[PDB]
Amino acid sequence: PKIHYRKDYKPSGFIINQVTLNINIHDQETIVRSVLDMDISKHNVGEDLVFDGVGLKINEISINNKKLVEGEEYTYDNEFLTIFSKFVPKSKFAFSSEVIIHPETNYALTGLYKSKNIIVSQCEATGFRRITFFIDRPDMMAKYDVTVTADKEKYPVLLSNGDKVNEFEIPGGRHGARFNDPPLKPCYLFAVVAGDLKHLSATYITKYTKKKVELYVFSEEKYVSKLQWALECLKKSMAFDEDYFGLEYDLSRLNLVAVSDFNVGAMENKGLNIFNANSLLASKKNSIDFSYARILTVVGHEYFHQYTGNRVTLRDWFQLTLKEGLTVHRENLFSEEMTKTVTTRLSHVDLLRSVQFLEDSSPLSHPIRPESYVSMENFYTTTVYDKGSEVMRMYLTILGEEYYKKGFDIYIKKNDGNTATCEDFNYAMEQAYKMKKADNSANLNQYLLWFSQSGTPHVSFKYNYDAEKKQYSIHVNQYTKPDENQKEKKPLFIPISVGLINPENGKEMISQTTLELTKESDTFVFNNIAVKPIPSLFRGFSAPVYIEDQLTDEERILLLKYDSDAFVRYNSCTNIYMKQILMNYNEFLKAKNEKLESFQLTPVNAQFIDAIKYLLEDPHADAGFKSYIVSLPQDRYIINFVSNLDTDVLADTKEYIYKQIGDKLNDVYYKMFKSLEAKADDLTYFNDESHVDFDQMNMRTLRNTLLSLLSKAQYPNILNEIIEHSKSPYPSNWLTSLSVSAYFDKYFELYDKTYKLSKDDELLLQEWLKTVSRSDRKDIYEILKKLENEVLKDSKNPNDIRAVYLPFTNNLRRFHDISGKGYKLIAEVITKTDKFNPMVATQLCEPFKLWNKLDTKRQELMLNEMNTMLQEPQISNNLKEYLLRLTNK
Ligand SMILES: [Mg+2]
Ligand SMILES: [Mg+2]
Ligand SMILES: [Zn+2]
Repeated sequence: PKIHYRKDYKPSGFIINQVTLNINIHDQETIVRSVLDMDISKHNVGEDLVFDGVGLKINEISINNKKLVEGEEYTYDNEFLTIFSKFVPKSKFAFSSEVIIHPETNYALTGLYKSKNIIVSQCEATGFRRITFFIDRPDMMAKYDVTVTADKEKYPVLLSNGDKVNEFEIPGGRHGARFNDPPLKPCYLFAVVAGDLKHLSATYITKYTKKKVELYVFSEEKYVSKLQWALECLKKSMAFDEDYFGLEYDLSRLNLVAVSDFNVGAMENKGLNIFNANSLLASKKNSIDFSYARILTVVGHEYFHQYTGNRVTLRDWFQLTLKEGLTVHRENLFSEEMTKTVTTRLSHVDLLRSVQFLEDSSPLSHPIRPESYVSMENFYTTTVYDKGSEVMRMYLTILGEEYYKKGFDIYIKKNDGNTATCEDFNYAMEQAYKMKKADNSANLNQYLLWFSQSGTPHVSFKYNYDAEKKQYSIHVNQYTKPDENQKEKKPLFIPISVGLINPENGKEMISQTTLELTKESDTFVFNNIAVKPIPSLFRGFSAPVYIEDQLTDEERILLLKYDSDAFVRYNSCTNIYMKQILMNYNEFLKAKNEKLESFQLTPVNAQFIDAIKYLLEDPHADAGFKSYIVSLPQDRYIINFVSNLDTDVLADTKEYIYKQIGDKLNDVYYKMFKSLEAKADDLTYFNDESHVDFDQMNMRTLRNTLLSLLSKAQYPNILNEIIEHSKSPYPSNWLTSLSVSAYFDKYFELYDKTYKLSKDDELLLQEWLKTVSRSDRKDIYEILKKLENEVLKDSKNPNDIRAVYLPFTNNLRRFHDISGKGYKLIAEVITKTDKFNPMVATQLCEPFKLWNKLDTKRQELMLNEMNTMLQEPQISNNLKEYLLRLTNK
């Protein structure tokens, strides 16, 4: 397998100026005719002309209308088309080809494929080469003129990039549409859609130029009514980019299209955004609450790419984080502003610290700009996206809003063209940094280490207070563990947003302060500090790091109750939980190892439990925040802090801790569950498709969290509440009723009831599948077999496969069953899936990412399954590369 190296970037010896496509869709095949108007670039050294072209069936190829002969003038090996240099012209020339492809049986969902009754493309990163021959790399900028023809009755709606400039009838019940898109673009932003699509539409009038923009949202006829929220989110997204960034949409039309079969959430093709239906379609009746934030987020994200990805392009794929980290950051800013809840930021931090931290301490650890790849598809990671976004967000923390907006505008103005690298963004931000610091000797050269250095920094603290001097010191240390990417780790530029809380009255003692840690260690001193403060460290989670606060649980409880910053409160709670988890874990483990007949456990801190009760009973406190405080930290967060983690021992630890807190607070939980009902479940706006209330949805989250806690505890008569909850109009409620009934003899009754409720909506059935999959059932293996035989079957829909299998892998007790049956089951699914969809097969490997962090026996069981998967004769390049890196081979 070819390994591509970052330091090897060289511009192409060729230029593609113009692409002219004719895509002719027929019943059994699609015919693709392409004329490339080409040139020789200044970097040309007389090399062969090599095009990317994967799985293409050649009918003919030509240079300047002269047919080329196979073997003599060219070879094709189903991956590269090589035209020998002596046959390549020395000035401007036309390359043309006609190939046959088969979207009907393209189950990998890359290139041109059929999703149900829709023909659709997916070209990022390297899928255009699956449609026709090309120098398939993002620095090859070209103009596109695309004609699509198809059966009119089957495919009445035809879409590509640019303006529809002609529509025509074709004999035999066919029709065509031509689309010209004069602005230059990379081929991964080419898109085509053909289907019987229904739409909603609106007009948006831009803020400054007052250009009218046509907004169209598309789906199959059955689900067209589920498009309204997406339309509202698009409007919101356009307004936000205008209001915050001063950026207007430049085209006269934007199309959003939902498809049922999609590898990821969506795709930002210019003017023609294509979406996983689960990230575009929603209704109050047929969607869970989560669909609303998911649509807002994904619609926002793809919209924001129009500048950060599309108008400013990548030079090469190693720069992925420059578009992805920057757009996730813009997306997160958008969502925070639209939702107006502190839980939006908390949820992003919750994702990074569980999922991405796991990745960064695993054998798959890479920097946000990697030095190499084999498979581009394996490159779209939580590190590149979510740590990338935290790195992009630190610019704004360091600069503040005014100067960040200056450096951003500098970046857009200097690179609106035009390809760019991560250094181009850093340069732009550095100019703002020079302006902010008021000296042109200031630089951000050390900041670049955030792009190149893998691993999570550990930031630890020590404190000194001198009562007579009124002088407070914070001593800070940073440390990143060596890994396979760097022997030596260097100190990073770490911004630490801090407050100092007066423990006597809970007040702020100092103004907003961001400590700039640029060394391995530093001491920050504060004068005129009247009383010994409690430090509020890394406000808003100001750097993507392990925080070691070295605070007592009493100090943490006081931050939890009194601090102004949502993250530090949440983190203080998290830290209290972690200390307890680690203590009880070691006590259980010692008992297990020593085969003790009797032993002790350290109870949960009583004042902590008292602080939880205080916050839950505070009517002015946020319901979403409340649901975090009653929940223990994620398993994938916990595992970063324990060597050779025994999953049964951890399951016993969590169980003990939840019972300790429930024994004190269950009456409080029950009272709140009941008192929240009216507002949480309010039906006033149920039939208003555009009325979305994130606070109310957080109240439902809280109620559903509490119901779960009460059902686990077998709170007296709680089954009555569960049964009533199943009668709710909200899917979040009635699907919660299913999962919490797991502990009761009424489970299969609610199984059948909720199935009947879900079965006639494709997306809702997938949510039902997730709920069953995640159900805390002792017969969960028999249940999964039932799902396979009765619901899933041989579906190749990634949403169906992911819904059945992934949530079950979060079942700590059962997925990690000591026989290895859970590991075996997932491995069988990966191998089966890899035959038709390597990308999704790789996604299904996520459970194994923590393999080497578990107890010796479980390490061995997982490793065996991965080596077995590796031994499969037909294994894809994508899966093979991933497992080889994961198993350190
Ligand atoms: Mg083929
Ligand atoms: Mg994407
Ligand atoms: Zn993106």
